[PDB]
Amino acid sequence: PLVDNPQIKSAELLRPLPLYQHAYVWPYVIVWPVFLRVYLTQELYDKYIGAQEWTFVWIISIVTFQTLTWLCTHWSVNLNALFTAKKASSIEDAQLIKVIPVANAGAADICKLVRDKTNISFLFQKRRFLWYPERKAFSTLEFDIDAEPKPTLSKFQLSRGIESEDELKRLEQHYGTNTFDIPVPTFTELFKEHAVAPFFVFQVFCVGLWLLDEYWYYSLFTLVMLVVFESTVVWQRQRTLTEFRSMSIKPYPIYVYRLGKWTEIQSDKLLPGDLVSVTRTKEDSGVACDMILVEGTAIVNEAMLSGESTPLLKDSIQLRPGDAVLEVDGLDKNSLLWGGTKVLQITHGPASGIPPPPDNGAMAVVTKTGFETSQGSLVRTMIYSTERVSANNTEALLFILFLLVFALAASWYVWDEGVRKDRKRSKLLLDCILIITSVVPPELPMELSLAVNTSLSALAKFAIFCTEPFRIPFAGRIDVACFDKTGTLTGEDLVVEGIAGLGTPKEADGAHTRMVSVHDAGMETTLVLATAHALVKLDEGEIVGDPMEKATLNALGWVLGKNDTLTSKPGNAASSGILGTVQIKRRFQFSSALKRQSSVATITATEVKTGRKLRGSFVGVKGAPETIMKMLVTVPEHYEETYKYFTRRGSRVLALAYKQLTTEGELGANKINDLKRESVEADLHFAGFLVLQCPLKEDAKQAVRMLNESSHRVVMITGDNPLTAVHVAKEVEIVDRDVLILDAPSLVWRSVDDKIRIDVDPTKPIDPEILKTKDLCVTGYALNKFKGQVGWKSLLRYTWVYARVSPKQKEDILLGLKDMGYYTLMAGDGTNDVGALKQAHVGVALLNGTQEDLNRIAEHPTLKLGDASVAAPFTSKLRNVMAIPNILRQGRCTLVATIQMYKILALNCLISAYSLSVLYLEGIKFGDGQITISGMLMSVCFLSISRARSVEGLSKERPQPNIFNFYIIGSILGQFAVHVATLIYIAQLCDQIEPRTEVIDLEAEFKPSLLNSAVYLLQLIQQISTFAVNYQGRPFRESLSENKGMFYGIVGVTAIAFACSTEMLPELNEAMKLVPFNENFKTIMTTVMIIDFVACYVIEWVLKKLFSDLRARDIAERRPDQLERERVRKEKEAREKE
Ligand code: ALF
Ligand SMILES: [Mg+2]
Repeated sequence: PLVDNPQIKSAELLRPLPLYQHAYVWPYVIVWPVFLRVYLTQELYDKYIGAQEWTFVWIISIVTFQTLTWLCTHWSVNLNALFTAKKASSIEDAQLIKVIPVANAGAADICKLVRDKTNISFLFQKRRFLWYPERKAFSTLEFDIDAEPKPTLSKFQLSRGIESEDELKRLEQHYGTNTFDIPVPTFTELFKEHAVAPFFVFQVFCVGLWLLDEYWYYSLFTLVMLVVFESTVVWQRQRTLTEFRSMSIKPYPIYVYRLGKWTEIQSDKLLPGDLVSVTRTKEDSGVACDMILVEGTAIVNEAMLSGESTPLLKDSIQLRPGDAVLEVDGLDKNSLLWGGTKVLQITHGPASGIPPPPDNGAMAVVTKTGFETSQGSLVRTMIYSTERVSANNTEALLFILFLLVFALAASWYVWDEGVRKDRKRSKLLLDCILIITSVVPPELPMELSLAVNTSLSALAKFAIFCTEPFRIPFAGRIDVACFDKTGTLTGEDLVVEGIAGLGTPKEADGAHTRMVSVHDAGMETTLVLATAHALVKLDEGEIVGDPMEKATLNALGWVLGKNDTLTSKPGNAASSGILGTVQIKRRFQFSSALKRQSSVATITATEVKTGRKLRGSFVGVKGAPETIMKMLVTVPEHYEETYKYFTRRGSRVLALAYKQLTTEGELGANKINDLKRESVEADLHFAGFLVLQCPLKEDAKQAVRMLNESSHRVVMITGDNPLTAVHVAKEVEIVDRDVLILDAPSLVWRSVDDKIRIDVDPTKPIDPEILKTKDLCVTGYALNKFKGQVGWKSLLRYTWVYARVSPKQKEDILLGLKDMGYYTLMAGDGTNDVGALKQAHVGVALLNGTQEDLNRIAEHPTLKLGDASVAAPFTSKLRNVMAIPNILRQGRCTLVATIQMYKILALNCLISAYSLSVLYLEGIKFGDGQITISGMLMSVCFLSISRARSVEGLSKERPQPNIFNFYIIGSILGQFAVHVATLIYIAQLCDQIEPRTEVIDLEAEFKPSLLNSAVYLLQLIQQISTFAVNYQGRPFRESLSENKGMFYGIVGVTAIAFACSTEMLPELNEAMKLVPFNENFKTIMTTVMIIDFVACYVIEWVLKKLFSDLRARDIAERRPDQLERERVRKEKEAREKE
């Protein structure tokens, strides 16, 4: 292909033509002189231009054709290439490129090439593509890291930055300036871009058509309404663009080594290959671009990229043997500072001989700049290359045709009846066109985006921010909700229960129930509690890190030190035992694949009670018990039973182990740095078990109960031990019945109390009674072993809890669940779930943050998107899990609102059309003032109706997602039939009361008549009835009578119409040009209107009670026992309210 990228479908090379060769110039300047010559001759006047008003018809038709031909260039892109572009033979003569992306992933566009100095490039979706003469294609930009041969570390270690000004200019020309290009446009630009949309042009054409019939006030009113609607849409788009623009980072001065000297340079002028001095970041800022730490040590907080506030330690590369060892990203993941992440602390703990920077910061080398960073790429995909709210426009554009069928039938009948009695052809054609064009509603494909924006504002009220608005309707039909255990359903403040297994009471199974406090513990246990930790101390005096480490340090009672050392040498009664000091030399970072911490330290520990002096090098390891057994030199005889007994209750336990390398003296940096992961983790002894209690969040039970009671199903995925996950699920009430674990001892079912054990084969199908009678909890090992067998599908339907799941297997499970057609929701916070939030339909990043911090800000609650993250589409700044149902409520509102709007709009249009038809069979037309008053009243009613609130809780019913179904179509057809029958009966009765004169003259300046007033009153009452009868707000919103804001407007307009019909105010009828009535006509009209309203309400209520409830899926179907328990508890809650 012409370009090499998976997000562009096809592209070709074009060249512009001059103005006279355009498709909207030459054929028309051929056609027009011919028509002029035909008009100017008298013998060739037989083509039916004899009447003076057919010249207007032909002129308007030809001008409309020219306008359509011109607008076809702006409506589409392929037609633009066909109308004003010509294909180019080779790249040497090309001047424009037409680029079409992969479908539903952006918008196709034309772009201009630039040729610089040889270099051919072009910008598409704010991304720069460059031509490669060897591959004969365009591609994305290239950097030093992404080269096919992996560069040696000596490229970065011995780098001295850019030493040539010409090289600096060349690098500036090749890449771009380090900034985010999100330029908000002015009001005129958006108005000009929104004035060539097809529906705005259609509305202007309809305005002109109405103006052609001397309807001045109505045309002015609808023009004003269209203008203010476009203005508010443009304002909303501008506000959204400003909110998106507020994500970028303000420039700040930095120190840069250029031309052999240190210079203070702004942040936006950074280039690849530069050598910068990174230091402590300021408030509301971050790192300028992607960096690699050549020398130094950093403590950073990658909040935006992951959503976790736990600090990480980034080390340099000055120690690696970079003379010949190539660069890899698997091993050097700890030496890359990603852009957009705040830096907490800088510490120093050169080969090139460069003098140190004056600010005493660390040294770094820039890798990528601009939009090409990971955060930049995410932002670019977020803003430009993303889905839209509707993105298909298929059901609405068929609904318009469905209405137009009835419109065409009515117009054809009107035309035939008018041509039977020999009316004037021009006026009859204009009336038929006016009937045809009065049916199409211009905002029917819309009104899903506006509801989405309103729901977005309502959600942002609750401190919940959304980045992709097209996922809001997806929240209206979610069938499966996935959750995480650690960090989401568990609190951040842990309590240290104690230490066991250091040495006694014994149960029947052999488990040891000995409970030993933290204060009285062993020498090695206390020492490994002190050393084996990843927590750090800030220079200001604050303590940050993993909360478990904070809890165990508070329980230990030791006091930190400035040079990353721990000591308790001064006499403290809290410790009462081991005292001395320890200095950590090397720290090994936790990863999801190893589940272990290993730390090396220089120790000097003394025990006052018994002596046993300890000095020298030492290594301590903590983590999962199974890995400790994998690296234990002496397996205890009471390990597994005690571990299982202590983890049965839900307490979280961690295995602690120790080893001594040298009995005296320090190890030595030469082999301290030469030590590997496999060499240091061998022949380890056993220290003990640190057992703790994890507290549930106080909103977990309520949120899970609300999600389960509605039309949803909740499953839990975690990377913890199986027994703890099962206990947490049982406390949360995800599972009710007895559960069975499925694990290796190969591929055996076990029980929680280990009373039954079942052997099964991976190939044979699962026993159905196991699926039916009992719940399932499938671990990650057997999930890996079930990759392709026949039991893979069923295991994805009947289980609810997963344990020991790798980050890739989470996205595999989510993809498998999405394969069946179920809509999924995922909530998570850590980096273990970042690979699965994007794969799910809707993802929430539960940023655990204090609400006191949110209230503490004062600038000098709605906030902005700067403090949010880009890990997940939805981000909340509050620790409450109850934020999860709120989203699942808000979308549930939006669809509902959209549904009601559709119905109302369709019915309104239909009624109006047929009303005109009844007027147009008699030769009389509606008045200007009457139609203006009707339009104003309808606009006031719409504005009063459009405001509403939401119900505090979820409901067992679900909204209809699409348009074409039994409910909407049946209700529309029934109400339209009732309205048409009432109108026909009223017209026949009025013809019976007063005979028709049958004198057809078009010189009627609106002489008042009985039929006109009768049809006007009937259509006004019918419009008010269809406004006040389709208020979809019983289960999901508030009722009509419970909110006075629209109720007062409804009753006021109804009272005005009834006062007009009752002839209680004779002046008001003369103010609208109405003929006075008599008693029997008034009574029969009132009864007809009442019957119409009653029948419409009855039909709508019956159809809503019948077909509105969307049935729950088979996965979310609940057993009668759960329903009975729910009913009992609901009646208990009803009784205990007072
Ligand atoms: F903290 Al987890 F799966 F255990 F995200
Ligand atoms: Mg987590």
